[PDB]
Amino acid sequence: LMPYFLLTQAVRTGNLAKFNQVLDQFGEKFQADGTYTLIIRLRHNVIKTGVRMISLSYSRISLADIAQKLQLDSPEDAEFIVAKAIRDGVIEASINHEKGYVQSKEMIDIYSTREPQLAFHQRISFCLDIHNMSVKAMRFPP
Amino acid sequence: DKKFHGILDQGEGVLIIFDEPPVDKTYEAALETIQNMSKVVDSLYNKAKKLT
Amino acid sequence: AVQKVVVHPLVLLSVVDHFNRIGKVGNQKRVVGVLLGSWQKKVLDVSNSFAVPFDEDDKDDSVWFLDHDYLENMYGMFKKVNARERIVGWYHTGPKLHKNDIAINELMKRYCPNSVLVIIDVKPKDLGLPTEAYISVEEVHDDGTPTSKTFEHVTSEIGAEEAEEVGVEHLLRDIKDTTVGTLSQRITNQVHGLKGLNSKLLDIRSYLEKVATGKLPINHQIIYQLQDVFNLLPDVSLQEFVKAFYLKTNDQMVVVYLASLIRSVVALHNLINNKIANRDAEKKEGQ
Amino acid sequence: DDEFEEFPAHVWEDNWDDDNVEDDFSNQLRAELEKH
Amino acid sequence: QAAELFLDTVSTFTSYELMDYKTFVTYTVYVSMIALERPDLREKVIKGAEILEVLHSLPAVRQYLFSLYECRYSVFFQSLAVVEQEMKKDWLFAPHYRYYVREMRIHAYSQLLESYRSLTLGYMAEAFGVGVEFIDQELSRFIAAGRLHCKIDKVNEIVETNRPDSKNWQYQETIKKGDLLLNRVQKLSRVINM
Amino acid sequence: VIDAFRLINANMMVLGHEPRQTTSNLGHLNKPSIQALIHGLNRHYYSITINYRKNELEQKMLLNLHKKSWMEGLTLQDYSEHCKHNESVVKEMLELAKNYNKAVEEEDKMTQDPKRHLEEHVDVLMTSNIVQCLAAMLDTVVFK
Amino acid sequence: LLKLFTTMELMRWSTLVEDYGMELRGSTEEGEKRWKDLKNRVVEHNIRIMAKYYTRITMKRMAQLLDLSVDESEAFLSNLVVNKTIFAKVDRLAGIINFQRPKDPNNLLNDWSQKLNSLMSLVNKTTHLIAKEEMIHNLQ
Amino acid sequence: TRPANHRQLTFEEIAKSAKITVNEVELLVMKALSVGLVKGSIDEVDKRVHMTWVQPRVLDLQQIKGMKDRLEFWCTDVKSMEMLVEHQAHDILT
Amino acid sequence: IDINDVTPNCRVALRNDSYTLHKILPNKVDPLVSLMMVEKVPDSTYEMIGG
Amino acid sequence: AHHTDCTFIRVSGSELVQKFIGEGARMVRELFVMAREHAPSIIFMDEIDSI
Amino acid sequence: EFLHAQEEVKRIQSIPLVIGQFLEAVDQNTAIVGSTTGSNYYVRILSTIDRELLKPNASVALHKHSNALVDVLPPMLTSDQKPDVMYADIGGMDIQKQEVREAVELPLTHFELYKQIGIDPPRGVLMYGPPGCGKTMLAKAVAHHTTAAFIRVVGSEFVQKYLGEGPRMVRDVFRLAKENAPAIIFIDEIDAIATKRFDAQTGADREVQRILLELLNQMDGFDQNVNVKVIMATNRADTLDPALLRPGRLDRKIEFPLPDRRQKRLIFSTIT
Amino acid sequence: DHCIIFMDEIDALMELLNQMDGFDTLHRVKMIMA
Ligand SMILES: Nc1ncnc2c1ncn2[C@@H]1O[C@H](COP(=O)(O)OP(=O)(O)O)[C@@H](O)[C@H]1O
Ligand SMILES: [Mg+2]
Repeated sequence: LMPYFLLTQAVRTGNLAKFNQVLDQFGEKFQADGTYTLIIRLRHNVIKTGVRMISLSYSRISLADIAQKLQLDSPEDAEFIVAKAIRDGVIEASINHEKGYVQSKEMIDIYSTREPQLAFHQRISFCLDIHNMSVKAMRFPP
Repeated sequence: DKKFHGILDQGEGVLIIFDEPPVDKTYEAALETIQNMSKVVDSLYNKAKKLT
Repeated sequence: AVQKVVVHPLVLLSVVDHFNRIGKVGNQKRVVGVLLGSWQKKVLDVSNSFAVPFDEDDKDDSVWFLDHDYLENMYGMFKKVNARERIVGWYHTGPKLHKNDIAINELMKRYCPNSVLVIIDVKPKDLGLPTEAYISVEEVHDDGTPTSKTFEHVTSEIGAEEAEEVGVEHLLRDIKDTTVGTLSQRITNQVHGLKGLNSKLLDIRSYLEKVATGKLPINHQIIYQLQDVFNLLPDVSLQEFVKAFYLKTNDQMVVVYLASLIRSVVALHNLINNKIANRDAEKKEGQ
Repeated sequence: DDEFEEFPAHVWEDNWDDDNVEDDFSNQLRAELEKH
Repeated sequence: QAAELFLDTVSTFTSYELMDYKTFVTYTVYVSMIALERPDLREKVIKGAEILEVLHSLPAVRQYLFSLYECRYSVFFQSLAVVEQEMKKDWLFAPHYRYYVREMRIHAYSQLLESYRSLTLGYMAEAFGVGVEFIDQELSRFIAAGRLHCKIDKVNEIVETNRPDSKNWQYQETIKKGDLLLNRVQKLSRVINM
Repeated sequence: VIDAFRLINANMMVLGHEPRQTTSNLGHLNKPSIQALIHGLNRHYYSITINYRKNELEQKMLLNLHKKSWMEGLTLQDYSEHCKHNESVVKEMLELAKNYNKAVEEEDKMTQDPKRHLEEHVDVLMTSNIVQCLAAMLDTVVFK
Repeated sequence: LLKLFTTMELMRWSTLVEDYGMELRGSTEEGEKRWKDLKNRVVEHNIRIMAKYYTRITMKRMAQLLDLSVDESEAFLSNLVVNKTIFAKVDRLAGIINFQRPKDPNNLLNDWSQKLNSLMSLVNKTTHLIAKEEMIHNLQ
Repeated sequence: TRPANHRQLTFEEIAKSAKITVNEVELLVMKALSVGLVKGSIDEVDKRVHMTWVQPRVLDLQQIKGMKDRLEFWCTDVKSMEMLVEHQAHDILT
Repeated sequence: IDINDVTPNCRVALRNDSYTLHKILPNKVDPLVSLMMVEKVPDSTYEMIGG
Repeated sequence: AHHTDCTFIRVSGSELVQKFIGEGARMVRELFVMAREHAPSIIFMDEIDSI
Repeated sequence: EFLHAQEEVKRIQSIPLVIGQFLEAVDQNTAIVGSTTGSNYYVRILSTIDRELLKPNASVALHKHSNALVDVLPPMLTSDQKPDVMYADIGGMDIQKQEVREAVELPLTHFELYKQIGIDPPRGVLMYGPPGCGKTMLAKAVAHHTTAAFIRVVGSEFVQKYLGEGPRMVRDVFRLAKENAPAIIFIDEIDAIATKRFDAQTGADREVQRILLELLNQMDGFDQNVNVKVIMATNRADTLDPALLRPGRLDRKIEFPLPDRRQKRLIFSTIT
Repeated sequence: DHCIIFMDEIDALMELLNQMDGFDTLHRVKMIMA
């Protein structure tokens, strides 16, 4: 996995130069295992990864400030890229261009909500299923 | 140093006190039981797999 | 006055037996008798009963012959048998009241000023107690409506001494219900609770419809209680209740989830034990 | 059970941070004080 | 483990072949600060007979420890730069100075924000003896790494603190640990049933 | 404890006759008690079986004794007491789980009470929690 | 006067001085200290009345109800609270004095359950009364 | 008249009802509670009155018909949940 | 139970009804001393002595 | 006692000195009855000078 | 039907039971009891009545008929009149407080400190002193800041009249100490019984020496105490037996001298 | 519960639990031991 070690470093940094170096340096292994289109869809999701980190640690970052810290050109390109990120649903924020900021979703305390209900519902269903399958298969010979 | 249940807020510049609900000992005991059952399923790995 | 009337299984069975032993030999509809019991504060404890000859004309509705000489002699005999039990009213096995009832209560008020009429319904219904208890009240109505001698409800219950629990338990052991909450039984209990709530709401609606259309007069006591019920209805769309409900539902389901995980681990352990037992048996049989 | 033959084949619990920084916290702080 | 052992054998330093006792107490202080909670640190490194006796002869390390404990933070970064340049030269800590510095920075930030809910970025910079841009950069880095519990708001520069309540944290721990146990039991059952 | 009796004629067991003939296998399904044997359950008197006779109406009227009201069916449990019960049972179950780990390890090494207690406690917790939770939802819907 | 001090409703101090003012002619000389004491009792009864008929009173309104100043009212409430005489948390930032004890989820749902229990009992009693009513008036 | 769902009474609502400006609606609700007619509380930061009770009185035939209609709706709800539960728990009813 | 096992000064249980002997209980007397036999073996060992 | 395979007993102290007469002799005799019953046995007596 | 059977068992554990003393464990499932009626019966104890706690000589309820043991009633004399004096009340004698505490309390609060060194806690200490300098009060003060029990006796209470009654009471006292887990036993005046090796040529000096010998046995013997402590005040501290003074498993020594100027100033402060 | 207490005839003593315990009771009430 070392080639993927280098690739992950490049993507995390957002260093397209190092990404191109890694592609030119281990491209054969990628075409061998079979990844060579996913590793360009990478380029795409590399800019996406940048925006996800930005929207993971921020609550109201202004666009002119995403342009820079995401390595973009202009607030217009910021508008488009962040909007597409939200559309793909990887950052989960709103946006406001009346003043130009990208306020996220005020996290709601998820214990006065049905999310715990649902999670424990999946897990309880699972546990009951294993009890069923385990009490079953207790074959006795005669 | 945990002298009273309050949190500052350096925006409007305001100190907000509150009563911290006691840690629900039910979930504490529950997590302890999850860990112990992890030990049990490990022991059961050993038994089952190595006698079968 | 008296607030509560706790009737006993012996009284109920005695009434059933009276009704059967007269209906077999004739057809009298009602059967009428006296109730014997003791007070304790304002809580009547009916602990015995006995039939008193009765006969009435179902047409005239004011000709009847409850036999007070028989009542007195019979009460003398039961006073000799057991003395801590004095006449505390009467009973009749008719599904509904009758015009005579007030006159009969006036007769029995000679032997007990605080008379309690328990209309023990022999027919077995599936929703309510078989006893409904009434007491006669004449008083100037506060609303200025003309006053007449009519009955008033007194809360009723069924309870038993230990000497009678030992009997009811033995008689019902065959078709008894486990005195413990099996999850199926508890879900059944909740379904039956919904049944009962529906039945009561239908009764209230039927009465209100009759009142509105006019076939019945308005009872201010009933309207008071109904509007107090509506007063007491709760609100669920309120936010700091939905929050609390979700919180405690989640806590309960954490306990449930931990229970399920423990059950899964135990089940797997038992499966392993059995597979090993079968493996050993197969190996030993082979060798 | 079956080796999937059809598929050809430090001691420090590191967790990233192996970035490239102007030293960790010496030159950064020096320049910080200098510009403050 | 380094802190546990060092603090269990600081009153009994007998191995003068490995290093001087000044060096041993300095190492105990360093490892203790990086590995110990605030209660234990107060009980066993600031209220410690020998570990505080030698700090009289060691003036640059006493300041480093007491800055963090007293919540004087600008002095804490000054002493942290000192400690970094010392440990880089050192030979047993040399492949650990980046990690020590980073983890002590995270300890300092978490300590400051443990008693706040919305800390103005300017005030926090003034407290830490740095600027606004430096704090922005490093908080972004550490929140991304997931160590801190704080979300920045750069339009009006304010660092809100989204610490999780006791119930919510217990929920998340139950989810995670139960997930691990469920994976293990699921493997076991799928394997042995068939 | 009710027993029915009747006497034996003085010229019955002395004339060379058994006290009471036997034509059906019915009379030997109930065993006598030593208490009565001592006083002569078979020297001066019989013991006739009882066989209580219950109609279909008496049984219902008696069921009314403990019949639970729809209120008791649809009424929630005091939430404070319920939470205390959850906590106590989960703690006792934790103790049994520690003992169970020890027991399984010990038995698997060298070649039950923990398992059975754990099973009963899981039963009680799940029944209580599910019942109260469902009652709560039912009420939230029915009364609004 | 005793009627007002046993009535469970607010008494305005200004109107009380207008009405029963001239009955001090102890309340003479050091009766002025005793006058401050009577005003203190008036403010304290007003606070009891508010604490029992209110959940959140703004200071800008409580000052009017007590006849004191925006700050004197705060001081008197604070003294009461420290002495443990009136439960009141004063969010000074917004003027949101709150007499509501924090609602435990247990207690909130327990109140819900008690409401429902009373409801079911009352519908049962109403059904029995309805049965009696129909049983009687159907006879006529 | 108002049902429990939105039994929160606003001061402006009271003022548009019995004609008093909103600085003595507080006293009106004070006297109402004191006399024992209406139970509840006053939350005047947001200017609302949580009435949790009312002195039951003698109604008219129209009002009783209103109550009948509400009982009808309530019965429909109860029967719906009754059927749902009994249909989904058919196998565990003893 | 055989008669030979009913030795003098032995504790025997008699049916509450008919007073028929039905066991040879664990002969024992004088709780003052029956509480004297050592059940728990002390923890000292010969290795704890010297000289 | 820790290293013996025989019934170890203790009688240490003034245990045989009880107020009612005709009691100490009975106690010692019943103690040796216990020893003979659970033979082989070792009876310890600390501070015999007392008793 | 299994549920019904379980309920029938829970019912056999009835309420109107009669109390009596379970004597011995005859076999599996069966045992011998002696009712409070004064007569002994042999019965079968219900399943799972905590045969762990059904120890011989136990208090237990019985089914009125069949006399079947179906309960273990959880069963006093001293250490219930909670003391009042406190360490703030006692002035000076810091050394005496230190030593008595290390001997009496810490073994009960922090026994890990003792394991680390690998020591047997000193159960048993003795306080010297003139007629009055404060030792009863420090005993009462440890009772104040105690968590187990403080069972106080006076040596005369062992010097009581009737042969063997003194030893009986000492054995009862130490047995109570043991049955309580961490309890403390205090003896106020021991010079009455704790004496030298006088060859008792009468019937009374012999009994006094018997009291002392029983005390020695109980303090140390074949039945090594479990977490029980002992405190003594003597007022002479010279004619005590070399045994009871055995500077080993029987006692430590503490001094309680006449209040010096320091102690006396503290006395004035605390009283005044 | 019933003051002046009057423990008299002290003279005429083989008793040792009768010591001057001197407990604490409700204030007031005294004794004149003679
Ligand atoms: N250090 C002290 N502080 C206060 N009071 C003391 C002190 N020492 C002795 N006393 C007084 O002595 C009395 C107790 O003496 P005590 O300890 O019984 O002496 P002894 O038991 O040796 O006769 C108490 O009433 C107390 O007031
Ligand atoms: Mg003393």
